[PDB]
Amino acid sequence: PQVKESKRQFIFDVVNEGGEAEKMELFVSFCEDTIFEMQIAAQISETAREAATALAALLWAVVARAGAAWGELEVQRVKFLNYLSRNFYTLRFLALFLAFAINFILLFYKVSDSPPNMVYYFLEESTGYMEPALWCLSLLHTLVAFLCIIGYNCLKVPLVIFKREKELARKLEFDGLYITEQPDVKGQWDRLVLNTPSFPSNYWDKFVKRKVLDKHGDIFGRERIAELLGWLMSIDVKYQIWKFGVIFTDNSFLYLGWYMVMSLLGHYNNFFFAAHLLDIAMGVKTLRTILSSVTHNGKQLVMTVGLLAVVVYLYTVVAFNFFRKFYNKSEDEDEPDMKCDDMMTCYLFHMYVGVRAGGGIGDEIEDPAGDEYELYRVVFDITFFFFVIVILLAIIQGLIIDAFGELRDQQEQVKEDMETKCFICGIGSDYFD
Amino acid sequence: PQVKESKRQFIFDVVNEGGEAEKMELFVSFCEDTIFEMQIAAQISETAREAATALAALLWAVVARAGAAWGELEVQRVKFLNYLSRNFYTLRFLALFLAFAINFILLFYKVSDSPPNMVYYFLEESTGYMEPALWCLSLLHTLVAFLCIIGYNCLKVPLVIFKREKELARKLEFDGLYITEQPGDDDVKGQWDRLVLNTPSFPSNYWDKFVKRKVLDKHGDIFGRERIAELLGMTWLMSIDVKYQIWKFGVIFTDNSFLYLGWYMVMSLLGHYNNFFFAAHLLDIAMGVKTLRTILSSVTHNGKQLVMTVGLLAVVVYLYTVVAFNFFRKFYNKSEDEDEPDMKCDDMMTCYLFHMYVGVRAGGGIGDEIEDPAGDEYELYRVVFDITFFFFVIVILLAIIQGLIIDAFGELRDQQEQVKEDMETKCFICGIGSDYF
Amino acid sequence: PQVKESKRQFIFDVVNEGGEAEKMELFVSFCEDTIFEMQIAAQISETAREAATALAALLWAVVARAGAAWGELEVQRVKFLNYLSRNFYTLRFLALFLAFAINFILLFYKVSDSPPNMVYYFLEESTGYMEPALWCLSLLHTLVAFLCIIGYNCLKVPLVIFKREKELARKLEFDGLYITEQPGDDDVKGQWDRLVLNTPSFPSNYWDKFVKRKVLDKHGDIFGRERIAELLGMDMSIDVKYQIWKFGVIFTDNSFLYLGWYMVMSLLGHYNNFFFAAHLLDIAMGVKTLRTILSSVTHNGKQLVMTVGLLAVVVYLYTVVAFNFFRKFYNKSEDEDEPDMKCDDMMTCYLFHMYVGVRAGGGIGDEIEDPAGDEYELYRVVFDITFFFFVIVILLAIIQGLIIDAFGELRDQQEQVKEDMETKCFICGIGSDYFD
Amino acid sequence: PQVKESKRQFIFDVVNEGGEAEKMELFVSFCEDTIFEMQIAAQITAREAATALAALLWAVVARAGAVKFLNYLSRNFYTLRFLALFLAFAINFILLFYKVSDSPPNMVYYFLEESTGYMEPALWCLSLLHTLVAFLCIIGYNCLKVPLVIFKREKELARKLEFDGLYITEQPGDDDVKGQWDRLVLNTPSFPSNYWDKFVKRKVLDKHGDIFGRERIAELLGMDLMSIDVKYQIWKFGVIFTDNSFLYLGWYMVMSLLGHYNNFFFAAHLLDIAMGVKTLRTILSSVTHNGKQLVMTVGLLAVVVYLYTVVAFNFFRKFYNKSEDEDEPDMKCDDMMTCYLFHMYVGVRAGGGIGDEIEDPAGDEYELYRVVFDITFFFFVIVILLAIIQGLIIDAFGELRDQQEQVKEDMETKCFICGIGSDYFD
Amino acid sequence: GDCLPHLKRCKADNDCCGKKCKRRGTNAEKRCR
Ligand SMILES: Nc1ncnc2c1ncn2[C@@H]1O[C@H](COP(=O)(O)OP(=O)(O)OP(=O)(O)O)[C@@H](O)[C@H]1O
Ligand SMILES: Nc1ncnc2c1ncn2[C@@H]1O[C@H](COP(=O)(O)OP(=O)(O)OP(=O)(O)O)[C@@H](O)[C@H]1O
Ligand SMILES: Nc1ncnc2c1ncn2[C@@H]1O[C@H](COP(=O)(O)OP(=O)(O)OP(=O)(O)O)[C@@H](O)[C@H]1O
Ligand SMILES: Nc1ncnc2c1ncn2[C@@H]1O[C@H](COP(=O)(O)OP(=O)(O)OP(=O)(O)O)[C@@H](O)[C@H]1O
Ligand SMILES: Cn1c(=O)c2c(ncn2C)n(C)c1=O
Ligand SMILES: Cn1c(=O)c2c(ncn2C)n(C)c1=O
Ligand SMILES: Cn1c(=O)c2c(ncn2C)n(C)c1=O
Repeated sequence: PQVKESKRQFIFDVVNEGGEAEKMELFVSFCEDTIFEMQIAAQISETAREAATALAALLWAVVARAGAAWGELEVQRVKFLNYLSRNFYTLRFLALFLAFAINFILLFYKVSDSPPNMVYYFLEESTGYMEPALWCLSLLHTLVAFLCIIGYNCLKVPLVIFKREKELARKLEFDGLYITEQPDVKGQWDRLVLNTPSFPSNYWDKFVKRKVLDKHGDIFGRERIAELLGWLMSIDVKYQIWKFGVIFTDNSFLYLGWYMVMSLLGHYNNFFFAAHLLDIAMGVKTLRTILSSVTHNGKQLVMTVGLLAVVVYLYTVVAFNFFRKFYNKSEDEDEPDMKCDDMMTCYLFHMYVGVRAGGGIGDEIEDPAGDEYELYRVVFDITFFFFVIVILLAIIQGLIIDAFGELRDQQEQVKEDMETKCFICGIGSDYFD
Repeated sequence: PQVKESKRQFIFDVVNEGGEAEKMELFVSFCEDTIFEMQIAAQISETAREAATALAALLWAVVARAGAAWGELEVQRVKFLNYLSRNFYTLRFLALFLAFAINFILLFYKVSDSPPNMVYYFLEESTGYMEPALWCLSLLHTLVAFLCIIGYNCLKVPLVIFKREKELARKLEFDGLYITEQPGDDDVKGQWDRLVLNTPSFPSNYWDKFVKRKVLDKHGDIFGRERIAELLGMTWLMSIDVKYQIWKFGVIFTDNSFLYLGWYMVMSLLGHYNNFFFAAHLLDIAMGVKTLRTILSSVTHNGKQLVMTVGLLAVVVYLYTVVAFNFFRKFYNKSEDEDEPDMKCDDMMTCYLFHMYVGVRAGGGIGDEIEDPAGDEYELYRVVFDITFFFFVIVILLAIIQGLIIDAFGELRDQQEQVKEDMETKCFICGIGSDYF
Repeated sequence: PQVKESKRQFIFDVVNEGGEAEKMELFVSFCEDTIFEMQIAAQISETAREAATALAALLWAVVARAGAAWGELEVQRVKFLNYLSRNFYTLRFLALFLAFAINFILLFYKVSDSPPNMVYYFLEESTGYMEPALWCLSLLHTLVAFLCIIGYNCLKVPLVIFKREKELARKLEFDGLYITEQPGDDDVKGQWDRLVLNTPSFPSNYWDKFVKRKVLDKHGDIFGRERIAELLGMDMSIDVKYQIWKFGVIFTDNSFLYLGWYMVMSLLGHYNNFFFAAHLLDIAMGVKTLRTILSSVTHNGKQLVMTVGLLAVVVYLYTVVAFNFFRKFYNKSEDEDEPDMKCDDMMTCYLFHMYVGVRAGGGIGDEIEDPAGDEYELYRVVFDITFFFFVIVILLAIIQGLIIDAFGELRDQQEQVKEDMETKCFICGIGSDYFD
Repeated sequence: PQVKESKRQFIFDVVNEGGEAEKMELFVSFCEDTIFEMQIAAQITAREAATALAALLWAVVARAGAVKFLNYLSRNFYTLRFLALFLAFAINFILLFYKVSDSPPNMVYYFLEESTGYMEPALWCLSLLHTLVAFLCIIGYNCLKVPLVIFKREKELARKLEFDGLYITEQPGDDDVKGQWDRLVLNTPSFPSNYWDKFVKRKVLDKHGDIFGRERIAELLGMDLMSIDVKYQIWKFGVIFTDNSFLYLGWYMVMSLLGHYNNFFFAAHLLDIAMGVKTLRTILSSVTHNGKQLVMTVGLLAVVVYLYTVVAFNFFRKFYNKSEDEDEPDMKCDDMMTCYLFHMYVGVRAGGGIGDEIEDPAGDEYELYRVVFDITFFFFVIVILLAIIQGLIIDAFGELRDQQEQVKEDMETKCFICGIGSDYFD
Repeated sequence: GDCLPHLKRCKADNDCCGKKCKRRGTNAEKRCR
């Protein structure tokens, strides 16, 4: 279940970016997480139509085959919560199936002026079962999104809670970040928890307060440290708001909240459901790798795009000063279209049409053969093509492909390191056999 | 001839796989297969016309250079089989030549309404003996395909069935596969090998005929002797066992090479009806030579990742299609005439088709085909839409699919080079190379 | 700070090109240069508008976060100098900000015949706050560049002079480059440093003022002592030869030349306010990635030029064939009565082939009319196919690679230097294995 | 001064391809070829821009990759070739001012000069001097490098005859072209004209004179007892006309001679700059480095285009009407040959598939089928096959350039005549 | 010894830990990419 995924992920980072010096400490932290995961598991335990249809079926099959995995009232409610907790990866796969189904339904969308303003009508090939079905699967998608966010809150929130408890307690009783020093939004945010009556709700050390107080009881007085560390009756407001804030900080919780928000907004406009097809990227590893390859070299890519913009601005100013009479795109003589009569318009023309031309800006501009400045404009066009299309676009593309290939090679290297060497002992597999 | 190719294939397989512990077992297996090949070999032993012609001759020469290499009835029946099996590669060469000639003649077809609906007829400046040439060439191609299927039945089918019986006996004896467990799920070969045991002639070509006796003696105490005998089964028409025959046909049909040759033959027969199905026979040159086979296999080497990237491109275009359908719809007027305009994104299906078929193939983005936003609203939005679409498709996704196929081709060549170099610096028994001597 | 960046460049150079035999000598030289800068630092111590605005703000943010660079008169003059030299990098950053602001303002320019001949005037969105802003920004940038020139002259130029004197004296007393031998031609420095021997202020920056005596004692036996005395010139306070040598050595410096080019472009920006676009290129010199991209082209300059020459001769060989054999298909006009034959002279056909055919991307046959139902169809088809497969497939890819690979190799060299320093001690070749 | 280049070529060759087991033998052969190399030396507007790029290109080419009746002509042969290249560049530059017109000076080839009437006589004099310098170069080659190659051939023949005894016992004339050609020189009395050992016949007649009859070897090798060595003369002609460099120089001379018939024939001499510089030679040889694989890939592309052409011919015939006029149609796929020509010529170079030219299938039958047809055509041709063809040549050129760097690294890394690295040498 | 660093210059395929000595385009330099 989730413990295997956690183990594989831990190994992935601990070999990709984890040194041998702190590998044992990271392993100990992972075994500390694992025990809490087992406790949680024990707690929850007791024509275009035919071609499009074929293509969608093939795509869904290949995607699914590689990824996407009143006391009695209270007694019923806790069982309901446990039921949602037990099956979460199945609900996340059902939501993905529903999104694909409703997107295939939306693929038959038509717009016409006359009613069935510009109205939108649904085309049915003599099958009236489809229009109510769209609303039905929309309702089920909203319901399963709610179930998924409830399950994530139930089974994954305590993991991040207890990890943050590890981090802050280890910082406190080793370094004393709040007594011997001061911090880093996490430090300012977790700070309110220190004065709470019950800090270690999810951790073993329920008597850590005395340990921290006695550790630095000589540098600071007892009263100096006591103030820092401190249903309706048991409503720990500071602890609960801290838990809500760290829940909000979680990236996967933000993803689930965005999914729920998009599902709710899809009722207002049915075309908002198209954003739910981006979950296939997270389902399969290679699509996630492709998506992350863009941000792997984000700073250098931004610098390269800035250089491209700067050089296009240089060509724009060069053309604006000299080569502007040849920018008449309109064929009609009575009504001209002066694209370089304004600096902003000419810059937009160079950025939008010059880059995508593929053969330089000179393709759109008029031929200078029968006019002066012929050699100057020929040199301008050739140099523009060579400097932009040959150089900068190729550099950006090569950076993207290099980042992608580097990510694949990192994954492969992690796999070979796992299969060629023991995790605990530094000896290789040759010694074993 | 055959033994050298088999040896080269063995080395390629072992070095490419990288297995070291099983190297000795693979060597012994090749040794016994080699003895089987020698025994069976001993058994069978005794104007546009001129330019097009020049180009076809050069292509045929280069393909040839690389990638080409009633008592009285009893003796005749085996003599025919021996002579046919002796020159199987010659038959394949003849088939390739026949297909090349047929395609060269087919390169001179025409259509016309009037007779010599639409009718297909052949024309030639003089050369009235080229249509009968094709008529004869089709018959010779069909005959040579039949000869090829017979030669493959004689050459490799005994080797394949002998190897299958070999691993079956090895699994029965060394592992005790059948008497202690069942293949169960998957294991198509294991499930298909069930009918073999009841056949008395289990080692029809395998050397030892006492394999059943060894299995019964070894596993006759833990498991019942009667059960083992029942599992093991303990006028030529009556003596022939049906189940072994069905196993033989199943193994023969399952073989990839026999399937390819049967497809070749069936295309040869189908060619007589349309006279244009012989074009599929030109793919034989791809399998003939290592280079084109590697080029073809590079496409399927990363098939799963290629499908992932294609699906990502499709869903990415789908979002752009939705955005265009909801917002940028007046710019998709392809018709120049105002009286009769057409909208590519009036419907979602045609909008997606236009975005996928035209936008990806454009090379400059979807913005080239659609009307430019010069003097209309949403100009900045349309510019951003076109720029982002063109970037995300051409620079990233199309580059990455091409990237995967080209990288597969490169690695398939790098692995071949590494195998060739390793065979020059390794002894294949001891881990020493040119350093020692 | 300055010492940290200097050590980064020194270690990068040593790991990249510096040999292991002279690595210790390079370390000693760097320490010699580093100590001299310590006292130097000691003495100075005490709608389209909205989208364009958003894009400019984002670009400025990313480029800034990527690593962008008479008694009373005497006491006041030095105090201004140290104040200026303390924040030279901030002055470079301010100059970059000024250039970016002017260039963004320059985007709001419209040209029309009518006054507000062709008149270049400013058209704003009902905000007249930009018309004097451009002028104030122009003079502010000019003043900033002037102060930057002065600060670079006062701060880093003395280090260059000290280094130059260091190698000059070292060669003079350890190799006899001037009296035992002659540097000869092909070396401008060999003749240029000849003017400094007779100057009494030779060790102005170097701490060894007795180099002349030592080199006189060393070579006093092999060569006549009078020869050494005449060669080194051993016998209000204004000299000419030393000042000329100093001027030559600063003009030789690349950074001073670049700053003077910046200053002269700033002056040229007053003749026309639209000339300030050249100041926008300072971003490339700031961030390492764009500097490496620029150096990629120069890395394979000879190969690039020679490959372009090969492309030119190939296009010439194709143009002569087009001119002699098939030139009736070179009509680019659609009107029968008005021809536009692009192949009637060798020069014009060559220009059409190179300027249009190379950039076509699909061969010269794309623009040329298709020879469907005419003679020479096979010849023309082979001509177009071979032209494409050579020019746009092989040669053009080679020219593109000669820059893309060069950039990639530079990046790989930088990462290799980083890894080598991270996994190997500088002083001793002991790896991280034993040292752990 | 000149033997240095031969030394560089020899050492680069032995490091690049020469094995370690034959390194000593290759050194011996190089030294034997080199001793007499010293004895040979002891016996010895648009006009202005066009001018600007022409001068720049000439400067770059010059900078990188440039008894007495034959005495001064032998040492200056290398400079003579540079002089010929300069003349070729000059005549090529003047060839750029041609024009065609119907008026008198039937299309005519005349000159357009900006008041420079001394251009045609200059071109005539330059052509005459170019053919003269080509004649001088072809004259000097037979006295400069031909003795070296014929001496090498005599060396290899002597080694074969002595150590192996191929001619007397093996006798492989039919198997190879050289074996047949070398049979004539054996009977010649002037076999060791260039070889130092003038008594190579007195050794093999007792090395193999016992098992085999001496009377046969004596007659086979010309042993007997003005000066016209006919058989040696024809052997010399064969080896000199079989030489690659001699053939190239003869081709250059014949092209110069043909340039008098038409000045445009002089454009072929611009390829000499390719062989002059190493990297241009690398670019030229990268195509032939993977020639077999390149031709096989081109053939696979051709058969793929043929399959697409026949598929279109059976089904998509009415979509290939290029002519816009309805009265007069241009049917490009009414014949298989024409459709194949259109697919190979236009489809490959289109860059976006065959469908960018042919008609839109919207509003007609076979719409999705043709959509798939063109999608597959684009993906299989432009995305895959053209990319692979380009990548093969790119990789060949990259590895060919890498080979020289590796040769230099092994030159500066390990002791060539000792086989040990520089780590111990330090 | 036989194994080589990641981006350190190599000579031929394998003969390093990366085992893949590819070159970037026309670049002569080869490293265990
Ligand atoms: N201490 C270790 N314990 C277990 N496996 C280890 C250890 N150190 C390294 N490994 C490696 O981890 C891998 C464990 O198996 P692997 O993850 O490849 O999948 P598996 O055997 O199919 O089963 P599972 O995924 O269920 O563990 C092996 O490659 C093994 O060599
Ligand atoms: N134990 C070994 N067994 C076989 N070959 C070995 C062994 N160790 C090294 N080799 C080398 O591996 C190569 C295999 O030789 P093989 O007979 O298969 O070559 P081939 O491809 O048929 O070519 P050729 O006939 O030109 O030598 C040879 O270069 C041989 O020296
Ligand atoms: N002899 C050496 N002296 C100093 N540093 C060395 C030496 N040998 C290797 N190094 C490495 O050089 C680096 C020292 O530089 P420094 O302490 O300035 O930081 P850095 O690693 O370059 O990174 P940053 O400056 O971004 O923190 C360390 O990575 C260290 O391992
Ligand atoms: N046997 C050898 N003789 C000479 N150099 C050798 C030998 N073996 C290896 N080398 C290497 O060759 C290089 C010497 O260069 P070489 O002998 O070609 O000189 P050169 O290029 O003619 O002279 P110069 O460099 O002075 O212009 C050194 O890197 C040396 O290590
Ligand atoms: C229950 N429990 C643990 O599971 C634990 C621990 N320290 C480490 N672990 C893993 N402590 C103190 C603890 O009480
Ligand atoms: C004064 N001084 C220095 O300042 C100095 C030096 N060596 C290096 N430095 C920096 N020596 C020898 C010296 O005398
Ligand atoms: C006379 N002579 C040579 O001239 C000669 C030679 N080896 C090479 N040469 C050139 N030997 C061995 C020799 O005796």
